[PDB]
Amino acid sequence: LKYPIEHGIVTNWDDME
Amino acid sequence: SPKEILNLTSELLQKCSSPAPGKEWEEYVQIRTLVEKIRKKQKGLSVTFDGKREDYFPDLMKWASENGASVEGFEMVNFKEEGFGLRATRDIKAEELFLWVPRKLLMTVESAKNSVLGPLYSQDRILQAMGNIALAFHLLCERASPNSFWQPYIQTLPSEYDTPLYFEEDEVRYLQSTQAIHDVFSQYKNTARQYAYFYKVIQTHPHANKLPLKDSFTYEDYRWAVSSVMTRQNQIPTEDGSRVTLALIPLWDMCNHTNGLITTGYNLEDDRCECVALQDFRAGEQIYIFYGTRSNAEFVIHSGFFFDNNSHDRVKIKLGVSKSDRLYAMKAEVLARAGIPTSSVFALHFTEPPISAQLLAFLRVFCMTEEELKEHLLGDSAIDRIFTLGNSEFPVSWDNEVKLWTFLEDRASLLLKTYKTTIEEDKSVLKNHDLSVRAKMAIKLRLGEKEILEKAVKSAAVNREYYRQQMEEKAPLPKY
Ligand SMILES: Nc1ncnc2c1ncn2[C@@H]1O[C@H](CSCC[C@H](N)C(=O)O)[C@@H](O)[C@H]1O
Repeated sequence: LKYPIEHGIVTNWDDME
Repeated sequence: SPKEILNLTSELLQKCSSPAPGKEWEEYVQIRTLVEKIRKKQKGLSVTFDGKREDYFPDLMKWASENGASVEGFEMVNFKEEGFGLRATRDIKAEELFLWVPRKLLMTVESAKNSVLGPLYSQDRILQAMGNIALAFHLLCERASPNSFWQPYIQTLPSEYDTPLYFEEDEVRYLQSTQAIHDVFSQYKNTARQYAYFYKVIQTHPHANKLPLKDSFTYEDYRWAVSSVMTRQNQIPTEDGSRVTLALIPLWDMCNHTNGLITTGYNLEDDRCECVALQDFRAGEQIYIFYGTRSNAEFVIHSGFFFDNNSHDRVKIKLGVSKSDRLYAMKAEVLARAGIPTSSVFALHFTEPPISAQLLAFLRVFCMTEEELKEHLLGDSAIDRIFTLGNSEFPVSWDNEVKLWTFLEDRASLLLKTYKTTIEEDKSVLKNHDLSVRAKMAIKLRLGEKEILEKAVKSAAVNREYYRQQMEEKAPLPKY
């Protein structure tokens, strides 16, 4: 799979850092 | 009164912009108090729909169908366990390409850039840095636009989630003394800070004038928007294939999670998301995908559910070489040559082996004698020894192994002692109390942390004995 798609992939929500 | 809300959001912004404070629980309850006071003074979601969410699924299918998506072979069903999902209406064989969504249907950072949000986006430093927040405001703006291209998608989304942003105080309280609760704290604070910041920005920025949010933007709006994004968003390539971006993927994102492998990928040539069946699905069976190899802390906090028998579950463990160590410089140099920081947060895994190659390599260096360090620093074999540092088949010495597994056993045992309940009390709570879904998520999460630690204790104890046997019997050391 060249571009696997991760449902709900975790992202950084910390706008201060 | 708009003046009181402006007053309260300024206080919330101030409160949630101060640095991290054994004061984290007190701070959290302080922020909760402010958020709930604001929430109780507002009118919930700015935009609500007349129908039940299932009333809008036929519009979702027709819209997706007209834009080239697969709409045959499954139906939408409200399952008790997972909520709404897809059910097969015919037999679908493992590896069949049964579900595809062209890019035109997606909501992306790029479509956010080209929407009514565009002007505010080009000026606000947070929106430019954080595509997830941009996606959240994109969703809100389109939700409040009655002729949005994406209304069929937005009207079929949930109105609520089980992310910890929706937990009651007593439901979060179950998590006191755990690792996960500090990420619950951070999510709540980030979200309250972001709501207050953007509330003020939307009121003061000319670029926000045409946004529907300028006339109504509630804390409930923002909690819904970020929870929609964190429970459903995806990384996909840009159209040029040159970059990655964040996207909401209609229709396909209705699939619920089961154990397995990723079987959804982006097809750049035809510019669509493609999903092949993870397993056989008989007609009448729910269609599942595997979301990804996340921990149960991540499933709870970012996906709003606890997955039983999550074989990728893990806990964090912080470790570093101390500058008080007499061999600090040598150890730091060996770690650097192996590409490993002198301090970091590693993971302990539920599935054996409990530690990764990187953590094994760190622990070996952490427990090396000076002579062993010299052999990883000097001479014609040093680089070979760095190369095998993460390989359990090639120990540095039997003594090094005994030392590192002894260290790990004691540390995991020490960590177990920092929880306010035992594993057995947790099982007793789950057996004898009648609990909400959210409360059960919290207690299962705190039980899972301890069970991972307990499994790590047993595994390290077994490894210590294995390697002490090799040492006592003077086994020949494997050679690379
Ligand atoms: N295995 C599972 N157990 C419980 N809930 C699940 C689950 N897999 C997915 N979910 C739920 O589905 C959400 C991801 S989007 C999947 C569709 C969703 N059920 C809906 O009604 O729109 C998650 O936030 C969680 O609420």
